[PDB]
Amino acid sequence: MTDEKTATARAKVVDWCNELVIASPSTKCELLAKVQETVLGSCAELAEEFLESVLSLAHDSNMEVRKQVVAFVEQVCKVKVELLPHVINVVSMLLRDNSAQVIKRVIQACGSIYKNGLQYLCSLMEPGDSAEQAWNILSLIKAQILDMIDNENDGIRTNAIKFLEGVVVLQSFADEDSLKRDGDFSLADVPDHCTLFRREKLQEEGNNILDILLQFHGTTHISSVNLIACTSSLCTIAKMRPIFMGAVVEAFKQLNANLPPTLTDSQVSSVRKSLKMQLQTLLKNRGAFEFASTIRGMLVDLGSSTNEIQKLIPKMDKQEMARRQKRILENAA
Amino acid sequence: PSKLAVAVVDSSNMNRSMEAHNFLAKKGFNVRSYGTGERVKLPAFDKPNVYEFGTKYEDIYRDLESKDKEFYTQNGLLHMLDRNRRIKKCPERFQDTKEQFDIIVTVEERVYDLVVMHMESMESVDNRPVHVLNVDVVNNAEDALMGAFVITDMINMMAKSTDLDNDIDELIQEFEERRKRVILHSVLFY
Repeated sequence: MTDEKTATARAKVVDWCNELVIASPSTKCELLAKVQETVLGSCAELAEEFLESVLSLAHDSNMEVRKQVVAFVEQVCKVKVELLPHVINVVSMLLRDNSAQVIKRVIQACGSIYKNGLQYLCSLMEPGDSAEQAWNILSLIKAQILDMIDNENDGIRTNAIKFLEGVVVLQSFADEDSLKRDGDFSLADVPDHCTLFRREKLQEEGNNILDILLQFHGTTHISSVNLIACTSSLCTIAKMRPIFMGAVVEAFKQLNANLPPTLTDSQVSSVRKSLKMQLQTLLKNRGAFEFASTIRGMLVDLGSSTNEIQKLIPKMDKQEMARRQKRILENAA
Repeated sequence: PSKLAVAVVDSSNMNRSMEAHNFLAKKGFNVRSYGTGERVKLPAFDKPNVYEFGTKYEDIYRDLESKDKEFYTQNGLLHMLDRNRRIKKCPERFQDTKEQFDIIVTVEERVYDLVVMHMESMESVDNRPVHVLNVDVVNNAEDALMGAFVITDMINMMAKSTDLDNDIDELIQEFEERRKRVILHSVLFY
């Protein structure tokens, strides 16, 4: 069964796509906003035919235009993720961009793009060549952003840290102690029937990215913004994946004992206030059981009262504690 | 002047954020203001004027007018409500907004903690960072005025930057020195 809606929408976007080639960068962003709303929203069917029209604007001289293309590509992977192999090249190329503002927006978009892209690819039973190409680009995007922790721009470094946090979380296994999060995806959600990649290899990469974050967190000349961002990213990783709890608690313990001498008095107070919040959050996780006294120690150093710390510790039955108290005893031997 | 989305946050969204909102809007900034409290509290010490968030500034004006028009003219509360009703419809709560900013300015450490607690309580989706800064403003008409000039001074200096992320820590560091102030600075994510 048919109606006029699709044809009326196609006529509207054809007009908009035609104006683009002769429009000012300011007019181009207005046009693209309207094209996205229709082609990926109101009349979603029209998305594939007007792809190249939008994707060509990734080459435009105006950075705002390039940022709008990123916003579009990010929406494509949310609503029409099947188009992922046709839009993923633009993302990788835009990470080579000259403007730091464009780089930051691309890193931001890569969070959802990589999660949606990873979810889609491991869902296919008979994946084609286009699927292997898209996964190769996604692997390169991870490596690209991983290099950006040594970028000279502080904003780029902050975005890169945030991106790497999601990768570690995706490329590890959830458990009983993991925080309940609605759209949570782990290596447990990656099927054995998947030929594109191996669960063990992604885990190996996730562990290497975490090791890099742990080392980055402990450097002497890290900026206050990068240090706060890294501390919260380590907290998200440990509460989502409590297997990493011991490592993150140790990093936090080492930081509180050795504040970078590059931090200003205000930066110290800002870093310590954030560290206190992260520690409070971790103490609420059932997986922090073994580290409860260490966490308490640090919170006392950071000015928390006995009763404030005490209220954070989750209530556990003796049968649960005995399971944990014995698991901790057998792992130490 | 710049393309900076700024938010000023306080307890009630009545005195301190509105004094800064007014001056930043007049400087041409894309400014929004919020309160971190559960309800809107206006000034006995144990007897305050409490209103829900979303209650029109006009209705609060006509409520304190019918209560005591003379007393609420002498304490300058109706003068304050006149200014706010000209800026926007009603005071808004930060914890309920879906708006995203480049910079969030808090007027006291207690507000700062409420903003940071709230943003941390939410799973990040866009992975978009926001700078959260604290500028201590004492809750009284005279200090809310002086404070609004500091906040406007600070946002103007930051608006001048060609790369705020890469310059912000040095800018805060020199601003703190010149103005003999402590500006707490954190980064949160959307």
